[PDB]
Amino acid sequence: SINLHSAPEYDPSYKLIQLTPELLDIIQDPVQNHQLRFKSLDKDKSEVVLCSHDKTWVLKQRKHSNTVLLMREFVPEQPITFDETLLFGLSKPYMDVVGFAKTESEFETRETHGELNLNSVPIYNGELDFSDKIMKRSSTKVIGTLEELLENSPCSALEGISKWHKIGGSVKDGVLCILSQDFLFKALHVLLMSAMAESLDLQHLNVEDTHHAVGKDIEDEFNPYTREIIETVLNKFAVQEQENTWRLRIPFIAQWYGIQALRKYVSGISMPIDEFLIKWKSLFPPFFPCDIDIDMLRGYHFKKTVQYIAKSTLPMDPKERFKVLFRLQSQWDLEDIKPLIEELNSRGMKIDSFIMKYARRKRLGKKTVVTSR
Amino acid sequence: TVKIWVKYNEGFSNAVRKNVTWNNLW
Amino acid sequence: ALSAQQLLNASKIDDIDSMMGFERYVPPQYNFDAKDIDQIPGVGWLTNMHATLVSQEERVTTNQGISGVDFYFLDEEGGSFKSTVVYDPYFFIACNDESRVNDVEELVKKYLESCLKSLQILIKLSFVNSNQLFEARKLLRPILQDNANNNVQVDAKHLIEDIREYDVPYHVRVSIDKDIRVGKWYKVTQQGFIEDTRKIAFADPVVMAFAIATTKPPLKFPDSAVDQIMMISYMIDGEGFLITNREIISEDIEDFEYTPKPEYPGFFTIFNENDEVALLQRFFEHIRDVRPTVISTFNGDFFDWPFIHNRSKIHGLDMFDEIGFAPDAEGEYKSSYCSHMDCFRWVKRDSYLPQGSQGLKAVTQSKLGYNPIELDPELMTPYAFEKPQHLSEYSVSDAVATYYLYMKYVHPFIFSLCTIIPLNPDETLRKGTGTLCEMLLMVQA
Amino acid sequence: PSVDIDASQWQKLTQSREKQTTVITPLGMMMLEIQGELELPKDFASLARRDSPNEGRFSEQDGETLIRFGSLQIDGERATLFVGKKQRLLGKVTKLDVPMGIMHFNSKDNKVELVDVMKYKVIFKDRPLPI
Repeated sequence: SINLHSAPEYDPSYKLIQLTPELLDIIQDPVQNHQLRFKSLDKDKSEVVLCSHDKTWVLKQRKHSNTVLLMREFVPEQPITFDETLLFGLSKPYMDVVGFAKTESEFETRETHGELNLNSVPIYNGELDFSDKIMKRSSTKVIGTLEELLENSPCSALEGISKWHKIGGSVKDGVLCILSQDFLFKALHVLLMSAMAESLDLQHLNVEDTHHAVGKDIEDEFNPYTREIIETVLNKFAVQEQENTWRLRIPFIAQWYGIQALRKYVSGISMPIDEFLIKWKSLFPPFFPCDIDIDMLRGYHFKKTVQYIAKSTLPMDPKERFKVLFRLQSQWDLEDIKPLIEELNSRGMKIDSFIMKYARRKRLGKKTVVTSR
Repeated sequence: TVKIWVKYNEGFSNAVRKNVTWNNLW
Repeated sequence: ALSAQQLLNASKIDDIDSMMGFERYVPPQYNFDAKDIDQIPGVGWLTNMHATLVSQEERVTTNQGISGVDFYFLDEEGGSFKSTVVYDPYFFIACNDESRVNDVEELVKKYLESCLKSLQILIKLSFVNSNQLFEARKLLRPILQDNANNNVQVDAKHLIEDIREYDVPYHVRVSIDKDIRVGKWYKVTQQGFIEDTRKIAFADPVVMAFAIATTKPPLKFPDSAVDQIMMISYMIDGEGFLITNREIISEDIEDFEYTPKPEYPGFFTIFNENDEVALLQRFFEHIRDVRPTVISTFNGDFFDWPFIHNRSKIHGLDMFDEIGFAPDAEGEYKSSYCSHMDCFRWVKRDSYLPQGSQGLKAVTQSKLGYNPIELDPELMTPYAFEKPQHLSEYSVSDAVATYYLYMKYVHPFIFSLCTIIPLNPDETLRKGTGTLCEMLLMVQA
Repeated sequence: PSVDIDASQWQKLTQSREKQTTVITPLGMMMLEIQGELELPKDFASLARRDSPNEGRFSEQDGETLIRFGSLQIDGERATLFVGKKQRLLGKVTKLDVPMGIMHFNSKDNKVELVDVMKYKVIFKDRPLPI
């Protein structure tokens, strides 16, 4: 049997954490960067997440009505003397353990999407003398490094870097920043034209040759395109193979161009779709002859008429978002609305259920579209 | 009298998951 | 007179059908071999059929109806349509003395002028419509009586001994003569419907199964004159919905999962409505929205449907106008475009279960191999007020059971049986096994 | 703020030992669960002095007075818990569906260290019985 001992006061510093097989594998890895790390945005408001090197989990506490005692083996300083009163259902004791902790809850971990902390990130418009716009801000604490950014962000390292490259995040004069849409894509176009002007291998582009090919003509005083900017553009519109060279993608850039067209032409006034397809169609900046598809014209506009819409300007609360959405367009296409609500599910489960719960599903023969009340 | 005993609970209630604040930990 | 009213009903049914995505499709003018198919303009999976009356659409011969059959198809592109076949209805006269059939012909030539469309050598008699056929039968029946009475072994009337192939349902007569079967694939052409022997795998209908929960008095049966519907649960293609009447259910129910086996996922979305009429309107609107071509129940013919109909009537709604369902001559609830599959009927006819096993529960245990949620009916009303979550778990459990009972056992069986028997799903479900047999033998002959 | 979990000691000890076989972790730690509240005396010091040598109910370890309140008996899946001289609870040794990690949170330096991994527990879901 086992002798059970108890301390007069338990230490509440000890806590129980649920360990998934994946989390166990992660725990049992000698070199997983910083192994496992507890991360949080603030001290008194924001939630707390547990991050590995490539994944992010949300913590959930769950209390129970039972008594759970965490006990450990110890070698008793004094020989335990006791008269044996009952032998039934009992073997002779051979060890002594003592309860050092009493837990009343468990910590469940759920797989979740990592997000970036864009609290102290400025906007770059290509403006000269940016340092003054940096130092004269409310937060005297300036985001110096990317490590500092990751440390104060609810995400894993790889997710954080991937999203940082996905949003076209960059750094000027040692300060992290976000490029405006116009400047970012203009930079893209200039990069493309310059790369084709020097007959650069688009499948294997590097930083040095591209940088030299871009700012060779324009004077340095009006040349903001440094190697870091180039690296940002490449990390946004291309994929590296050996990780060291870059290879450009194609559908993402053309669709993004359709978005640029959108911010320019259908922000002020709307116009019937067949007409808009014609005018949109007359726009061909890229040398490469782009193809149209109905899937490409989805998620950046709303309706026999079409109008530009920015996702950032919509309310963040689901019910209100759907309310204003029902105010904006009486009849919706399925594929038009899927990308517009995918990112903001408060339930976080499934896609269709969210749509039917918050709207009126009214399919049709061509496609299973959506309707308003 | 005065022997150590265990107050038995009639049922077992299980709470719903909750968000964790930094203050809840420390 | 009654013609034009049947034409009105026909036109209303046409409107219902078109509202639900079944517009009449008419194929291109003709012009080779059925073997080199696809060279003909048009393809659809046949899911239903009904008798109907159709307009013409030098002499127009004034206004008169055309007998025909509506066939309902699902296309290869996720869409649907309906198409119509016309055919002269017919029946036969037999004579006991062949040599003077011609005199009989002349007699009847004269005698049946007011109803008859044509005749041809048995004597085959064809007609413009079912009503005229029925008038002919009414004219001929007394003769046949006297005739059947007569012991015989010289006048013309007395030479008609009997009629043959006389009680064949018109839709059946057409399904047989044209060799068309539900569950099979056809290309619709001006030459007619062409079976695609290359396609055997079924298409995927939209399937809805539903169960309602209502109040009732203690120790008595539900009465639709005074009791109200408190919830309706249903499933559509594996996705659950539950609608609530908050005049009775004392709180809003939230979304939840009930999945008793991995085979049976049940994610339910909730619609908390303020009162009975709102619940009904949400129900009807959802039905119009999703367009089921099967609706399944358990004892819906005796409970669910008449209750829904009666509450519908009470709130000044016209259910026929709303979703195209109405009671037939047997008191059962039917539509044109959507089959009503009451699983209890299949249970009673084909399941091999004991009266002790005719409950939803025992069928669930027997056929799906698990133990569903159980609740004393007397407790259902008080808990509506007192424990609404448990009631709603029961309701959706009901809908899951009903859905997978239909999908795993009933659907393949009934539809495959339909692939050889010249009937729509409803009738093949409901006819006696003996009548089914009759139909099989008629096919074989 | 943020801080890493130190699992080096746990890893060295884990690699040099088995995956858990019985209820004892390779590190000499276990998890006890009781459906109820553990009722203990209000004055530990007093009973530690009135405690007689025959009873041996109290002892001193590193300046702390520990009480020996019971015995645990494993005969397989079946388990029996003796409390005091007069109480018996019936329970089971169960394998955790989800293994629980025991971690020590050092508030002083805001550092977290992995203590051990529980794969089993001794649980008692039944009403305490007579001796």
